[PDB]
Amino acid sequence: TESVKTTRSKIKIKDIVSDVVEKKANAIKYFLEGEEFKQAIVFGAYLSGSYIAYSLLKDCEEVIIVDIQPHLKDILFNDGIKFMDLNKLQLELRNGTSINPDLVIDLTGIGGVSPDLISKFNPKVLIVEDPKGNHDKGISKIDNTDKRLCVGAKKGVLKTYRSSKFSKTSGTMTLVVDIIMDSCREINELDSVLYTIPNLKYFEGTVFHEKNVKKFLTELNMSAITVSSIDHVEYELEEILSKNISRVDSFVKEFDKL
Amino acid sequence: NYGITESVKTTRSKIKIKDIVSDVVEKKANAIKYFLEGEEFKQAIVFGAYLSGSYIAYSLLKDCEEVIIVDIQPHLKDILFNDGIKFMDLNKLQLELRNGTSINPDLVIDLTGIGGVSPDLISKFNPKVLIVEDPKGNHDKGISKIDNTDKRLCVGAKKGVLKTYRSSKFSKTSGTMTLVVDIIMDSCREINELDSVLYTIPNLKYFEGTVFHEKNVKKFLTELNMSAITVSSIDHVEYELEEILSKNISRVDSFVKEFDKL
Amino acid sequence: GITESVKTTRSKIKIKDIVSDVVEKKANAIKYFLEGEEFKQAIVFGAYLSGSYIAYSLLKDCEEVIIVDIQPHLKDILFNDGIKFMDLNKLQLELRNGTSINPDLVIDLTGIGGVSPDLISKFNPKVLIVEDPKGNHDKGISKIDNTDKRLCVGAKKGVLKTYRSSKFSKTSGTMTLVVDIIMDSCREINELDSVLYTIPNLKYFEGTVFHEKNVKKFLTELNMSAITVSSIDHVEYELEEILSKNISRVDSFVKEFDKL
Amino acid sequence: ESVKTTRSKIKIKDIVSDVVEKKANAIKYFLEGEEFKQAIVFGAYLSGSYIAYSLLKDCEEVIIVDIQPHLKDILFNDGIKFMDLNKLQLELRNGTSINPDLVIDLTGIGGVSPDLISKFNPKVLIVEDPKGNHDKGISKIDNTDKRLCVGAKKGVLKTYRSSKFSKTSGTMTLVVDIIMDSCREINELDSVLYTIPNLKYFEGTVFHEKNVKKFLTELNMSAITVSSIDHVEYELEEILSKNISRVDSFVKEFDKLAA
Ligand SMILES: Nc1ncnc2c1ncn2[C@@H]1O[C@H](CSCC[C@H](N)C(=O)O)[C@@H](O)[C@H]1O
Ligand SMILES: Nc1ncnc2c1ncn2[C@@H]1O[C@H](CSCC[C@H](N)C(=O)O)[C@@H](O)[C@H]1O
Ligand SMILES: Nc1ncnc2c1ncn2[C@@H]1O[C@H](CSCC[C@H](N)C(=O)O)[C@@H](O)[C@H]1O
Ligand SMILES: Nc1ncnc2c1ncn2[C@@H]1O[C@H](CSCC[C@H](N)C(=O)O)[C@@H](O)[C@H]1O
Ligand code: NA
Repeated sequence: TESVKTTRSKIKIKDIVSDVVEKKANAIKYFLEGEEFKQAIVFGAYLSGSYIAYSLLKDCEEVIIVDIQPHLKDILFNDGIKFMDLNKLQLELRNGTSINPDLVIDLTGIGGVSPDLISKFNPKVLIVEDPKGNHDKGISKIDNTDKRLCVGAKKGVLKTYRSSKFSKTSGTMTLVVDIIMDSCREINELDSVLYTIPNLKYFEGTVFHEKNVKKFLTELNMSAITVSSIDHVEYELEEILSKNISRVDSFVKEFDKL
Repeated sequence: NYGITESVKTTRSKIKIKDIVSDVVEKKANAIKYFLEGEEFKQAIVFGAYLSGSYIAYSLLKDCEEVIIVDIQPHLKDILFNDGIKFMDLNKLQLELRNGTSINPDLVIDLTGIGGVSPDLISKFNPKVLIVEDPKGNHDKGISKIDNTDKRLCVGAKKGVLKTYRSSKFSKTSGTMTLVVDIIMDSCREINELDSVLYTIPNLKYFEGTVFHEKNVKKFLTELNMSAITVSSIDHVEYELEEILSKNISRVDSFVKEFDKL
Repeated sequence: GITESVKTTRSKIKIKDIVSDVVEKKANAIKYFLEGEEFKQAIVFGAYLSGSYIAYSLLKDCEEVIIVDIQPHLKDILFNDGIKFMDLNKLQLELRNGTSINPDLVIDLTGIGGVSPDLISKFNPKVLIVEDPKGNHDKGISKIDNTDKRLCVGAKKGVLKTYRSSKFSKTSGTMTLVVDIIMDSCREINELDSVLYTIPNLKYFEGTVFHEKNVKKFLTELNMSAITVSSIDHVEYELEEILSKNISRVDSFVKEFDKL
Repeated sequence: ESVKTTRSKIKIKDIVSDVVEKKANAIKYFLEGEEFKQAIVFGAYLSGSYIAYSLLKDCEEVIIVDIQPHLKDILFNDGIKFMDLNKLQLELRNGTSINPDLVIDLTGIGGVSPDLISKFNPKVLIVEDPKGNHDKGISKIDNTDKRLCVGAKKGVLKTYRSSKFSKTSGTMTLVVDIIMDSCREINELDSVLYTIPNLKYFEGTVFHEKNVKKFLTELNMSAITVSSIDHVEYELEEILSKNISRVDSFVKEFDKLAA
């Protein structure tokens, strides 16, 4: 009825994803200190990998994205980035001399790249993304980030957290879901709000089970939250979401190896 | 049953959104049944087909000779699943009340909530029993001001107010879909704290959009036919996933509070 | 704090200020419901915690205001000599054996396990107000509650209800609402950047009032900051804003119970 | 038909005890039974006292160092030698009695300087990381990594609450957070009318009033008081125990090939 207002946030799921991936890319940029590289290899195209690889094009002569899933070539939006499936990278490493990266970035996280494969490189810089967020015994047990930091003259660990808030992982998707969930809880406590609905679904399923990157990108193109209320809440909805997005802090911690 | 790799498990809850909706609607229908104490009626009029109205009207067929659902939205006739229930849009009800003699209900149930039926329309009836659903959940100044439940309780020899809350939990309204959303949201919060869980996703969307803007009841019913929650974790969580959701569904308590009058 | 790198900030808002705001809202809700009517004799059951101020607020329009409490030591919580204090035993004996008790205004603030509908039924006042101890829905609490059974006399009847708008509270009790405001405020303050920890200055207040039977000590315990925060950056503004916003959410009103 | 008042059997001191014991066991596990001639622990409050006591078994001499002389009162074993910071610094410059093989820094934020730590050459150095979950302000003032500047074997003592948010690893903070989270859950139990934690600014008693005895008395109180219609004793203790069990303390070895 006209007694109740329906408000869809201006902030879309893709905007939250964008903000998180840009923070991760800037954390890497800052850590690299403008160094130029002949060949950068980034493992893991989903979800921040695509933009991170794009961000390296400026200072890297060649940027290669490596993924175990060949269909993830569809998540790359720049033809300047070379895509290689994991099997073709492993074959080229053994049979050729074209793979000799000076910059290696592992964004695979839990159950990802093996320290054995990383050990085959001798880069100037190695960055490994730490998938751990706040403390969880099970996640900490399966994590092997420290074992992956086994090569490179300069080593760094990319860490991403939500300041003053709890998140189980540093994964782009998890952080976006957590921002939306925390925002809903606070929005629901605003005076006059009847209900608050997050626009969420199992996005990872669209990418990895349905193998449909286009459909996944379409799914991100929608308001993060829908609110039903008696009073106007547009500024409040924006204040809460924006504050939760601003809490994301990404940085590369240098791992000293003398 | 896996995620990005085989090191992570993806678990979809066995409980679907429709199962939660069903549990809530059934509690509201049982609260009305209990209040009516088996009384038989010649003509029952239920205002508001979405969301619990459809099942509530169906539940009255046993003791009511004629059951009529009234809705301001004509397309909501599509949410009725029993041909025994008569549907009338609000305009047809108003005109037949003013110009005919076929509308004289002995049982009136108002489930419209906020911005719904007017006390003026309710005042045109002289039923044996009047039940008005209170849309208010936990206290909210804004919601309490627009609410006029007490003004709608203006006719009937026996009067009752249908109230629905989540025991020891916070909900802004008693609306079926608000309660379902809140059960899922609170369940996600708790599931996320289970050891080894990476993330928890509630399968939610603006369901009111499908029903009132797209005017698609079939699509809405299809949207309810899916897992309430999807969890990404390192260890098995199936047991906890169903237990947490079930515990939250069980907190729903619906009852008709009798409004004393002569 | 432990070093000069950490700041310790005590809220300017004291526990007593929160109590004051809540009791005043309950008294104003009753005032607006009474619509300026004058009474010869008002009887208020339950001195702790809002009862004392509510009885004081009735002095303007009531010739005689009597506070009745089952605990005789609660005469100490009254701050105005104009209010008559009567223990429950004397009231019950006076009702049965005398003619001095015939109130035109009766207010029951005892809540759960309080005054019986049988005692209320002995009065024939112009106005009866019963405080509803229920806050948000709880099956266990709704089962023991008998507010509706207590609203059995009076030409005009009302139920005093108190909630925190958009927040969760199990009861409408003054001290519980204060505790809940402080607890919710701590949770939000802890999430401010640079905060190390947030401590609510709370204790078992009823122990002082009802077990130690020391009203003065209890009043001293309320005379202290509601929250203490340890942080790296200044948080004074946010600390007061969060607490003030939570206090503002308290809403008290008397719902008239129609009886033609 | 009656309102019940229940005080938790678990006292604030029991929660403090459980946290300090986890920190001491994390250090024990990391030391792998190694024996030391002289251990120096910086920071007596709050876990320092018990940690120093726990080192007595494998260390010939255990010394607690604190910038506050009145903190000698928090030591419960006469076998631990107390030294104020000025007396340690004096003995380092003018004497030869201070040459620890085990150094443990538990001072946290605004504590011991890396310059003082650099004066030692121990077999093992352990620095407690005061950071809990991420906070920009706390991360900026923290200098734990700069303090890991000596020792053949280096470790960082980390303490968190599994699946729960805490701003620091400080014993006090963790106890407060366990009680606060427990109250929040207890309040949602059916029939509960109210839940009150017994909390106050304990640090003020120790550092401003300089009264360790009064502080210890303040910990000897039930953590929570609950008012309810139904019995909740079992659930009260279960929620508190489950929150205490979430505390996880461990020493993460800080690899340094040169040392
Ligand atoms: N061994 C391997 N080599 C290359 N890519 C891998 C891999 N194992 C997993 N991947 C890929 O790495 C990604 C894991 S998901 C990583 C999420 C990312 N850290 C973020 O925050 O957005 C997926 O694209 C997956 O297909
Ligand atoms: N004046 C009126 N007369 C009849 N139906 C109305 C109305 N105003 C609104 N409605 C209908 O009443 C419903 C309002 S939504 C009610 C939600 C319901 N109480 C529940 O808990 O599920 C919608 O079906 C709407 O179309
Ligand atoms: N039968 C009875 N008659 C009179 N006073 C009673 C009573 N039973 C309990 N009391 C008193 O009533 C108070 C109950 S506590 C009431 C709290 C109050 N509603 C508030 O919000 O502040 C106590 O003072 C208690 O001693
Ligand atoms: N430079 C210094 N040298 C020695 N002790 C210090 C110091 N600076 C602070 N301290 C002491 O170190 C302690 C800081 S509080 C440390 C809390 C502890 N990590 C816990 O979790 O319980 C206090 O006892 C303080 O007096
Ligand atoms: Na591990």
